[PDB]
Amino acid sequence: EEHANMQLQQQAVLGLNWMQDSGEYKALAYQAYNAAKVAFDHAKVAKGKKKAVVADLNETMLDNSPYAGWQVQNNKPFDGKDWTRWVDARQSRAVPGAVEFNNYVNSHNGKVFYVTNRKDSTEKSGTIDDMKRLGFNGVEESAFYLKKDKSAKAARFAEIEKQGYEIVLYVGDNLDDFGNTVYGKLNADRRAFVDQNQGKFGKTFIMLPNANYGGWEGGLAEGYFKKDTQGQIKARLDAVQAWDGKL
Amino acid sequence: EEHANMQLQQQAVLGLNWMQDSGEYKALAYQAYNAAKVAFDHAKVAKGKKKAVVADLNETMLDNSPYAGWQVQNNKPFDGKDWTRWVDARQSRAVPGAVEFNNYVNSHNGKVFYVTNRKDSTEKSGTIDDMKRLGFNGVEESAFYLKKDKSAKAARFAEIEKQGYEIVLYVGDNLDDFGNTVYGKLNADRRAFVDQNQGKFGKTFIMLPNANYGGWEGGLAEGYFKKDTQGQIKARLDAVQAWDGKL
Ligand SMILES: Nc1ncnc2c1ncn2[C@@H]1O[C@H](CO)[C@@H](OP(=O)(O)O)[C@H]1O
Ligand SMILES: Nc1ncnc2c1ncn2[C@@H]1O[C@H](CO)[C@@H](OP(=O)(O)O)[C@H]1O
Ligand SMILES: [Mg+2]
Ligand SMILES: [Mg+2]
Repeated sequence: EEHANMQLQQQAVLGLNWMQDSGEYKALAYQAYNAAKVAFDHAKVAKGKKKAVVADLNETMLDNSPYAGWQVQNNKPFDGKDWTRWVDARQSRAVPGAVEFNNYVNSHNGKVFYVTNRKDSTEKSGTIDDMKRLGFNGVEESAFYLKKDKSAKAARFAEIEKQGYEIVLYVGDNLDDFGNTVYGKLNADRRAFVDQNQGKFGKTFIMLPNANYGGWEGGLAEGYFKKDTQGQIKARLDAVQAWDGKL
Repeated sequence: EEHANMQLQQQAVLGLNWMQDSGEYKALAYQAYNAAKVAFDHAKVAKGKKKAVVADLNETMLDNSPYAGWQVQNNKPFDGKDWTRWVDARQSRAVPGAVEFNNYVNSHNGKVFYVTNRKDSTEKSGTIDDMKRLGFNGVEESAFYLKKDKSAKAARFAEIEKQGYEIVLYVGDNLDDFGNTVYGKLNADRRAFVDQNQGKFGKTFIMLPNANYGGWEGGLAEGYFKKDTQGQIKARLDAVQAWDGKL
């Protein structure tokens, strides 16, 4: 149904306005990257280890909001085939503060590795071209751990550690950018993970804001991503906590 | 039109799900307050001055998401008269990390002052009752600078400084919580203010995320808050930046 597709995407409009237009979103990005620099500078690693920073790309270092905008304007729910075309369009922007932090790490005895679920086989060329144009240093192919078979990221973090690096901090907009412990889990377990790690945020886990999509969307209901459009609309509306209007 | 009221509030649903349900939102709250503690501990003030922290309430220290949820469920655009009833309902929650940071400041040679546009005359009693119940220390009436005549906050910051305090940091979800320089201005000027203060975020300006409302909403278009419901919907949709779908 086209009506359902329209309602689903209309539900993203206000958060998209916030991410695209507000100074507040920019301030949060700068806040995150300012905190990240402090954590990096403070970090000490084991003897023999090299300092690594792990960074997610989409909505962490790369700004894909125009794809979301296209979804809104065309009543288009997410489709990986449309996403691939977006990547190939080479119109990605940079999240504020990301290039500076990236380049600072790489010039101060660290290395940023990009652990990202952009696809290695079909989305790598556009990703690298955009990042070069955007001013990121260190974007040789060896810095990238793009998605091959698995969306969960922990195995790639381990690959990095096997190369002689100690990861001093992680940057992301999705809790699954910090490990696998709540990958595919509902929001109750994900909030619990955050509580169990309260002191790490702004130190070793650096958060960027993303009100448009993510593991929290799937976390709204068991089997959310398997539901049809109407089912997803209902899951979102059912998750809403509302005042009863009484005193 | 009821159809317009419904569309306007439907546009807030996804960002509301994110704020209410996601671990990511909690992580951002903890990140902000972890950073705030570091800044407070580092702060030095002029001889003779007492250390003050200025904090906004709504969506900074107090969580009002159930009011937004009620708006969604009842197709109700914002109305200060409904808001007053919400305050009186005494169902406010605390933003994660806020009580701990508040109480830490107040027990470590500082004072948090609440500079908030909850209304002094009609909304003070519910505000204080909720904050007491939520566990905030230092919520005597003298800590509060609630709205009387003016929504712009700088004059109240000055009142605090005249009492012998030096403000060491500001906490908020709205750029207008940091001063008056972009109060009532459009988002271009507000983003410019953020850029001009890039290094302060996460240090002396502490940001909390709010994808549901704020000065950025009014900032979407000249005279936004004066427009009717259809006009506001059009302003939001017109602000959207969209990929053209081409390569
Ligand atoms: N609406 C959306 N739904 C799922 N993924 C999206 C998305 N918008 C952007 N993405 C990105 O596509 C990859 C696979 O999930 C992820 O890459 P990252 O690991 O973040 O670099 C998404 O964020
Ligand atoms: N949807 C909304 N629109 C305007 N204000 C809202 C709002 N939801 C909550 N508020 C709050 O009402 C006061 C006046 O603007 C502000 O208080 P604070 O200065 O943030 O404590 C709003 O955030
Ligand atoms: Mg991401
Ligand atoms: Mg506020």
